[PDB]
Amino acid sequence: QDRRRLLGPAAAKPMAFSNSEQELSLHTGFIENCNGSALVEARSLGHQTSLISAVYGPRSIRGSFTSQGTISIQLKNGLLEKYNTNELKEVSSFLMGIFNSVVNLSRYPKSGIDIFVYLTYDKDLTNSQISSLIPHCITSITLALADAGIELVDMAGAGEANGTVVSFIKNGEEIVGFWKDDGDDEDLLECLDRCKEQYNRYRDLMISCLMNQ
Amino acid sequence: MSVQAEIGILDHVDGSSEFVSQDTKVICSVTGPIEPKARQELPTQLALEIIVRPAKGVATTREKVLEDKLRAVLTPLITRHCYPRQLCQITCQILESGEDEAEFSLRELSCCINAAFLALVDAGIALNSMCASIPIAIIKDTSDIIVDPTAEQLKISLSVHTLALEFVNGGKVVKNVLLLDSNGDFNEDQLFSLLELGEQKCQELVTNIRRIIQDNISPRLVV
Amino acid sequence: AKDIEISASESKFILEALRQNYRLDGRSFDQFRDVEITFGKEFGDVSVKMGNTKVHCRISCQIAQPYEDRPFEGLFVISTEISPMAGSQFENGNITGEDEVLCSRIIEKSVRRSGALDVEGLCIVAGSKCWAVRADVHFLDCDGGFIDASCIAVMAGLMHFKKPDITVHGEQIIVHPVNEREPVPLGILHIPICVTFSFFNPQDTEENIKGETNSEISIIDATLKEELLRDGVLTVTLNKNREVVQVSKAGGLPMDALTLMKCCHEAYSIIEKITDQILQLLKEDSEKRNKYAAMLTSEN
Amino acid sequence: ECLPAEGHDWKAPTKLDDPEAVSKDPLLTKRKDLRDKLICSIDPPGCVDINDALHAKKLPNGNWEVGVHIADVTHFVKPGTALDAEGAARGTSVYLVDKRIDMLPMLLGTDLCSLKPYVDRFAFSVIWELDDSANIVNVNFMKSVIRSREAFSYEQAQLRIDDKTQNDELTMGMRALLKLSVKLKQKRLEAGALNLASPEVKVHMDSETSDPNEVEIKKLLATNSLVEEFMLLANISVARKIYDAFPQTAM
Amino acid sequence: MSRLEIYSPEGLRLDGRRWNELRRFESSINTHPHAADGSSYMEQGNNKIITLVKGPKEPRLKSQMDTSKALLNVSVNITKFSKFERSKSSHKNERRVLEIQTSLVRMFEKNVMLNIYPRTVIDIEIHVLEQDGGIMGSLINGITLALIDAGISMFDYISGISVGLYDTTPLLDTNSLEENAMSTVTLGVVGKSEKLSLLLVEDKIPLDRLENVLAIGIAGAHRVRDLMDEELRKHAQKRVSN
RNA sequence: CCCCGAGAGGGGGUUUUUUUUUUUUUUUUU
Ligand SMILES: [Br-]
Ligand SMILES: [Br-]
Ligand SMILES: [Br-]
Ligand SMILES: [Br-]
Ligand SMILES: [Br-]
Ligand SMILES: [Mg+2]
Repeated sequence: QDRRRLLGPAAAKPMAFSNSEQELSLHTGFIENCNGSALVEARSLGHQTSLISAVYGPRSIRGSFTSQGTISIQLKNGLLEKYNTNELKEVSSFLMGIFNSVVNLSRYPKSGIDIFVYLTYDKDLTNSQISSLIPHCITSITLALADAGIELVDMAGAGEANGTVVSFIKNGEEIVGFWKDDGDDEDLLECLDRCKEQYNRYRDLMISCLMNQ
Repeated sequence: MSVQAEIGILDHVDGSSEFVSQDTKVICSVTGPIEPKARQELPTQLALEIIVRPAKGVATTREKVLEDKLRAVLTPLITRHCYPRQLCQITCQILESGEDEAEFSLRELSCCINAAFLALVDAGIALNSMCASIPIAIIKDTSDIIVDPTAEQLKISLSVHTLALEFVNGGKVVKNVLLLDSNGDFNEDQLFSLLELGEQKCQELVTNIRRIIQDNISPRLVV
Repeated sequence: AKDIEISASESKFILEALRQNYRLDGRSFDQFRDVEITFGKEFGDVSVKMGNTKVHCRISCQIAQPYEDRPFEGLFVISTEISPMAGSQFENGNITGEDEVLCSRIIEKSVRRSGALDVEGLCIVAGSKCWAVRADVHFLDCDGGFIDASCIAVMAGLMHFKKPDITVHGEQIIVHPVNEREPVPLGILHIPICVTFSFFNPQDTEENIKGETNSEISIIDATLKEELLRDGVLTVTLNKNREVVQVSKAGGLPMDALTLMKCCHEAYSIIEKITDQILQLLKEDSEKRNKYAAMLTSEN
Repeated sequence: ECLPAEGHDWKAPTKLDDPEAVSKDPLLTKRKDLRDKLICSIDPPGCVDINDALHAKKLPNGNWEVGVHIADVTHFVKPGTALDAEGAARGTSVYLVDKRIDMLPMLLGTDLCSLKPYVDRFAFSVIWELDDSANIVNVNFMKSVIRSREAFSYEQAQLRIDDKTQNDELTMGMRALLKLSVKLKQKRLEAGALNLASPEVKVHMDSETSDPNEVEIKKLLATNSLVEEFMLLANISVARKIYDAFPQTAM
Repeated sequence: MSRLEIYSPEGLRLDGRRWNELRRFESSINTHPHAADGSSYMEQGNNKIITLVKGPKEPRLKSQMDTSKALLNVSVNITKFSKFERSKSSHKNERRVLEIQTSLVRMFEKNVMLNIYPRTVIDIEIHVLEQDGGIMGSLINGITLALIDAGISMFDYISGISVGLYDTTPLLDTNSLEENAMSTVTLGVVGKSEKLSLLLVEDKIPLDRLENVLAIGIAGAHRVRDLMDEELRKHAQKRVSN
């Protein structure tokens, strides 16, 4: 099959089988390989998620010259739940826009800050699901950047409510990103309030993690 | 140990050779020292580009391991500090496995080591010393140690071994053991009995190689 | 990549020699290099040599399942990966370069597409199990003519190769080893042979586009030096049945149509001699293996 | 319309190097000349469509030269034409006591291609060199031009062989054919050849009245075994040659 | 074995054309002024081709720069909706496409005066919107027109044409149905000459028929040159008169 | 060679894909 991997025999076919509000866990700086890293685990109802973020930078960019730094974000599929490459790219773009509003790029001329988020373990226990993972990604990237020592304007956090994801800064006064799939009609005000509550809780736990730990 | 080799068979390469042991035939080529790619450049030493091509099909991860082990042998052999920021391309084209490639890569690796060494000699690249490699195997019932085993012997083996030693002083002094690749079930007593008999047959091989090298190269030189 | 530096003196000399009916190797403009074919111990092992040009081909096969679209046809692939062994001009694994893709496509259209191999006879059980024949070409030493050398290497290999005999019990495939019963040869519908022409413009471009009398020089089977100084290439493939298998003049120096036709007729005389040559070397190889089989049984 | 423009007055060129003849037929240079050979055809009484023709000479090295000559139909029927189309469609000509539905037009099958006696005819010849024990030493295939000495009948040929009054070069060759026929038939049966039988009756229609009145039986003469053995020999050698040349599409 | 009348006894083809008639040939110059220095929209039969010439301009990488000539690049985009049956995979890295791109470059390297544009790059982007036989010949005509529109110097026109061989009957300008039923020959003729820039035969052709097929193609390609030249002078007069 | 300066100074000459009307005796000459 592939000349770079061992994928086994081709006639083989994969095994198909027959028939509080949120619980968080935060850890930072456990990857010596990079500059900043974070572990974010969430458990709620019939879905738990364990994702790992890793920040590599600021490192060299050998092309032209830039007064500010350049951020790149890449999401990788984990072991269990898989997602479309397109969908992972879309979230990556959405995350790039968010942290280009938070990261003090002016302090890193001709430098690159490459942020990796590994969707290691995403279990679906219900015996576009990507929308519920987005706030946890932002939490991991924020923790990793702060752990790396990359300057941030403010602790960026987010929340999710009925397929709507919105990330806040400045005590929830302003918005650094808005995401909406499916959901209902004229439910904007309700989503903003519910997400700001999650944003506030996540921000408190993040600060608590960056300080005490 | 009735191997047969030829030197300087390729025209558009700085050095080449063709080593044959039983059914295992490998042709090797060496170009260097030459201009290296930027990603290959080493500020002080020589950069080695080592390529192994299989007898059947295209190069896979299997040959990637053959390249890696062959690198462990050739690297300390070459006086690399003589060629800073420079490149030496080393290509091995295995022409005939001489073994079940689906199970073993023993004879192909040893033949590649011997051929690469010969190609380096032909190319006139600074070497710290000489080298010889032999394949060894241990049979099931008899548990005898067979040097240079056949393909049929490998099928009924309990362990397979690749031994490559570094020789100096006219091929009499074992400077070091460049590579020992032991795979399968074996005990400590078997290991040293292997190393003792292996060193003997290796020393015999160097002597034979020294003969081949002088027989081919001397007509080129002047008296 | 790594370039071959050609001085103005060398460029002017080789071209001027052509203007005086001289080529460095001493051949003629219409002269094809002597092709030497050596068979190994195993079937499908063939070594082709044209002057300094050295290529080696190895034919192999393994049990596989046919595509859904073609349940009656077996699998057949041709590999021609270049390596720095043929020269440092070639990048290791460069399978997208202009010359590489062309060569890869010429061979494919000459052997695969042309149906030189009977892929229908590669089927063991329809839509389930079949043979997967593989032709691996190894470019050892390059002195031009890699296409012509490969086409001969592949064809000589396919005609020399023999696959293990198979008896079928429903879907249970009984693969007889060479020790039990003898192996079975492959089915060859026709024998395609490539002949490559190299074109040289002794004058300038203006006299090629608007010049009255044509003066472009064409030589058969160019060496490396002649190959690096040509202005156009033509690869024509024929067989003893007096038919054109494929023709490929992918751009290059504009050439007169009648001259290209002349090349096709000149190539036909070469492919005839080459085909008969291959057949003879195959017979003698068969006679050699049988004579040893008789001397092995008599001593047994 | 695919038939020659000459018609029934078609003729093989006297010289095989004649400028006009070579201009029309550039393949004529490959045509061998066996008009010096003593060719004869052994076929039933009312046979006008002759396919085969035989001859035999004794080479100076003691061996025999046997030549089986078959009608060169290919020279007249070309692929793509309507003549070839109808020829393939019919597949074979049917044989009845009443009539005879030909596969090819009368002008072609019962005149031009037909290896008639006393005339120059194109033919595809197969020549063997074999010993007295009918063992093939070598075999050559070649398109040629011949001239049949005489078109014998099976009864007429047998009488000419047996009478021992006629010892001309032709009859001496005919006996040589029969002698080699016995050898070839012997070896073949020893090799495991079958000898089935179904000699159907021949309706002897009353040639004095109209309706059929008599039913007799056809007798197998030694000349029938003569022709049969050499026809088989021709088919075998050709089969080996065409399969060696076209291993995948050999008829 | 074809059950359709590829060439009826009345000398008529499946589309109505006779043996020596070109398809509907409609050229179009300066179609994308804001996207390229030169552009052409080709309609040869049901074939629809957009051709863009971008340059001569600065190379994006100084590593790839020639101080003696311009760098000529050609990328052919055969869209997934070019045929009746939509192709699932892309053709961008297909070996067949790489050969086509390479072929086109090797054709115009000896026609476009690259020597008078040193240290520059000429990028040729092609989009095949619809395909119906003789796509190679249409690709050639599209590049020639677009290059001229860009004001890039060249020695002469290069006209492309395809000729099929149904048994013994030559068929000028083949469509998809005819190409599936017979072997075809693609020609690339320079100007009004007999010189071929491109000779492409991918299927079996008798050696005796090849010369006659070439003769038909060259004659047909000359007509393509005239149509290209005609439409170009027409556009020239409409622009120079303002 | 080209640009610059009242005084032979300086700057440059570019880096795998449009392929499927299915039926009951050997051999030879007809
Ligand atoms: Br695997
Ligand atoms: Br099939
Ligand atoms: Br040379
Ligand atoms: Br009639
Ligand atoms: Br007569
Ligand atoms: Mg007869």
